[PDB]
Amino acid sequence: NGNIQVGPTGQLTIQGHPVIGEGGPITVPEGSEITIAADGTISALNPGDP
Amino acid sequence: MISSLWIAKTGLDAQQTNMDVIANNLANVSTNGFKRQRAVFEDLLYQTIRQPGAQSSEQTTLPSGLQIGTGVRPVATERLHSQGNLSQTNNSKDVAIKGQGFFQVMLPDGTSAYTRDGSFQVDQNGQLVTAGGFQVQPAITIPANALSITIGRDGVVSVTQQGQAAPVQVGQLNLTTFMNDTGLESIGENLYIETQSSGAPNESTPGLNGAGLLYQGYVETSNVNVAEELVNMIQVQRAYEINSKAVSTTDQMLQKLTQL
Amino acid sequence: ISSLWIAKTGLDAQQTNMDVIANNLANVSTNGFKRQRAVFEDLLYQTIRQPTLPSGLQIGTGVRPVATERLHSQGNLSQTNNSKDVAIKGQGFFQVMLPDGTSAYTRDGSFQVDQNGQLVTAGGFQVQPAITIPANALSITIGRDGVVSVTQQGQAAPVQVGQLNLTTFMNDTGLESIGENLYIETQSSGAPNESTPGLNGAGLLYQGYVETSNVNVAEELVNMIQVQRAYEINSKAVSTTDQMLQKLTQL
Amino acid sequence: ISSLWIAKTGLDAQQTNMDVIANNLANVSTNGFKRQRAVFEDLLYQTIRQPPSGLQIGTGVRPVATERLHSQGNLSQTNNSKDVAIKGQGFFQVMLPDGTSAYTRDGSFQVDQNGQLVTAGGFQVQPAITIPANALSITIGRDGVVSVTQQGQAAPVQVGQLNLTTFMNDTGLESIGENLYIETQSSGAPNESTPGLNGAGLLYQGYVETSNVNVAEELVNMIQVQRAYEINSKAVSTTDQMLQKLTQL
Repeated sequence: NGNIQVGPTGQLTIQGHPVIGEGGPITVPEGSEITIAADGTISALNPGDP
Repeated sequence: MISSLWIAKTGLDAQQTNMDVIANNLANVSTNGFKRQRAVFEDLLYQTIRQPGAQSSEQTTLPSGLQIGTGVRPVATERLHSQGNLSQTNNSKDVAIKGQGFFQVMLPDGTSAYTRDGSFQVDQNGQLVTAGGFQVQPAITIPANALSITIGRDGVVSVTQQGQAAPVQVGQLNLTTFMNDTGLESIGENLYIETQSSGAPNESTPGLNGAGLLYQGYVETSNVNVAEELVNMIQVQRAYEINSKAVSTTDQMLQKLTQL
Repeated sequence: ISSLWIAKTGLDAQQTNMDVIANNLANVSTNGFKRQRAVFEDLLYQTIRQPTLPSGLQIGTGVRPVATERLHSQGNLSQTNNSKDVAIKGQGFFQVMLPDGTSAYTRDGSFQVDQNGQLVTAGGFQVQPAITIPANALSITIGRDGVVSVTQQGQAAPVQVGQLNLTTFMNDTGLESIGENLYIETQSSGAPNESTPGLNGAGLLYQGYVETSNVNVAEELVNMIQVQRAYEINSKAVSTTDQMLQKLTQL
Repeated sequence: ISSLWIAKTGLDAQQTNMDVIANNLANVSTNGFKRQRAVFEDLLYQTIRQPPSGLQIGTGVRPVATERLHSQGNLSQTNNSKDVAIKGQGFFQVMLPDGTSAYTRDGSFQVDQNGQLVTAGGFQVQPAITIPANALSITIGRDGVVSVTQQGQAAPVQVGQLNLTTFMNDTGLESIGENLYIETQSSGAPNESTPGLNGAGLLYQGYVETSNVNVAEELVNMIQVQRAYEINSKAVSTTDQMLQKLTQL
C-alpha cells in the first residue's frame, strides 16, 4: 500500500503505524509539497519558496 | 466537468473580448481624436503535477516536469496615444493638437475631464463648449459683438471686434499633460478622467513643458489603421472558429464517455 | 480487472493530451506564449516468470504522462506600432520584479509606464533593471543593443535613460511557469546569465514589435482528431472489459 | 438505497442550472435584464465513526443561491425621444398600482393619456413627471432634468427631474417579473439621489440598455449541463442494476 499520508506534525504514514526508511520513521517539514523519486528519495518544497 | 472544457471556455471568452475591442475600433473610425485600443492577453494558472526541480534519483534532476495550465485571461487594453493624421477642415472653431496634451474641461458636476477634441462651439453666453456644453478650462467668453475668431499656435485666442481695428485677446487656451497618457479612464463623450495610474496633471500653455501646438482649421483623425483592423478581424474569426472546434471535440469525448 | 484499469490509464493519458492541446489553442494570440507538448511513458511491466526462452512474457500496464516540454523557438513578429512594446530576436528573457521581491522572467514585450514612469509590464510588474522615463518624454528609442533613451522638448540629443538587459538560461525548457506570462528559476534551469542584448548568446531587441505565440494551429487540430479517436478507442476497450466481466459474473 | 437519492440530488441541481440558463437565453433582447447565475452547495455529511478520527460519506448537492450580475449592458440606439438608459449604478423608481414602489432598470418609457410618464405596462414613474399637452420635443439631460419645448416659445420649460435610486446591495433585490424589483431586507433602504452625484449613474436619452447576457457562455454552459445530466443518469442506472443483482438472491 503506497497510499502515503502526511500528518500535521509531518510524519509520513501509510495508514498509522508510520513508514520506515533509512533508519527509523521518516519526518518531513510541515510544508510538504512532497515529491518521491524513482528510487525513493523524498524531496520537499515549502510551498512559498523559490 | 473536464479540464479541457474550462480551458476552451476561457479561450472563447478571450477571443470574444478581442473581437469586442476590434469592433469598437472599427466603429470609431471618423471620430475625432479617438485612440486605437488593443487587448493584451495573459495566461492563467499552471497546475503543477511534478515539480520541475525535484531531483528524481540521488543524482538525476528531472528536467521540465509536468505542468498543465489553463485559461487565457485578458489582462489589459492599452490605448495607443499616437498623433492622428490631421485633416484640413478649414473651420474656424475646429482646433487640432500636434503632440502630447489634452484640453481640460469642467464637467457640470464640478470635476475636470480631458479631451483631445477641438470641435468646439460657442453657446449663448459666449463660452467655448464642446458638443454638449462642456465648458472648457480656463473659461473663454467671446464678446457678443465679435465677428471672427482666431487661435494662434500658442493658444492665445483673440477676436475681431466690430469697428475695432485690432484683434483684442479674449482668452488663453492651455493644455495638460499626464506622465502616463495611457492610464486615463475614458468615460465616453471623447473624454478621459484622471486616475491613480495617469498621475498628477501638469497644466501649461501649448508648446512649453512637453505640450504640443494648436492648429486652428484642422481636426485630428482617429488613429485607427483600417487594414490592421481587417486582418485582426479575420484572425479573430478564425481563432473563434478553432476554439469552438475544441469545445465540440471535448463534447464528443465526454459523450462517448457517457454512452459507455 | 487489470484491463479496466490499464484502459483507464490510457483514457487519462489522452485526456491530459487534450488538456495540453486546449491550452495551446486558447493561448494563441498571447504574446510570447510558447507551445507545449506532452511526453508520455509506459508504466510498470509485470513479469510472469516461466518454469533458452528467446523472449520472456510481460503483461505491462497502462501509460503515464511523464512531462510537458515547452518548445522555446522563435515566434513570428507583429507590428504593434507602439513605442513601448519590444520584441526579442533569439534567446533571452526580460527579468521582472514581483511584489514579494523574487524575480520572474517574461519573454513578453507589452510594456507600459505608470505614474512613476517605471517601465512596467501590463499588470504593474516592474522590469529589471529599473528604467524611469522622464516626465514629459516626447519619444522613446530602444536600439537593437537594448539601450533605451528619450528625447526631451528643447534638447537636440537623446538623453540616455537606461539599459534594457536580457537574461539567458542553460535550460529554458525547464523553467516553471507561474501564469501571467511569467517564468521563474528552478533547479533544472540553472543560474541566470544577465547579459547585454546582442552579446553572449542573447537576442536583439526590436522596437514597435511584439512576438506572437508560436502555436501551430493546424498541428493542434490534427492532434485533436487523434485525441478524439484515441479516446474513443480506449473507451471501446473499457466497454469490452465491462461486457467480459458481465458475462463472467452472470455464470 | 443511498446512491439513488444522492444522484437524484445531482440531477435536480443540473436541472436547476439548465432552468437558469434557459431563462438567461430567453430574456436576451430584453432591455435592462441582468443575467442570473446559480450557485450550488453540497448537503450535510454523514460521519462514519472510527473506533484522523473518522470518515465522511456526504450526500448530494443543493442549489443555495442565484446571484444577478449587475454590470452595465451595451447600449442600443432607438431614435425614441422617451427611451432612456443608465450609465452606471441606479434604478428608476416606479409606483405599483396597489400603491407600493418597485424599481426598474428599464427605460422604455411612454406617456399615457394624461401626459404622465409611465413604463410599458402603465406603472407611474416617480416623481410624477407630466408632459404638457402640446409638446413638440422632449429632452432628458444627463442630470435627469426633463424638459419640453412648446410652440414658438424659444426656451425649454423645465417639467420634471427624473431621479435615480441606489441600493447598498444590488443583488439582494427580489424580482417580481415585468422587469421590476422590490426592496428586501437583504437590500437595505433605497438611497434616492439625482443622477451623476453620490454614486448614481448618468442618463443617456434615446438609448436603451440591453441585456448583459453572454450567449457563448450559455452555449458552453449548456454543453456542460447536458453532459452532467447524462453522467448522473449513468450513476442512477448503475445503482439500479446493482439493486437488480442484490434482489436476485
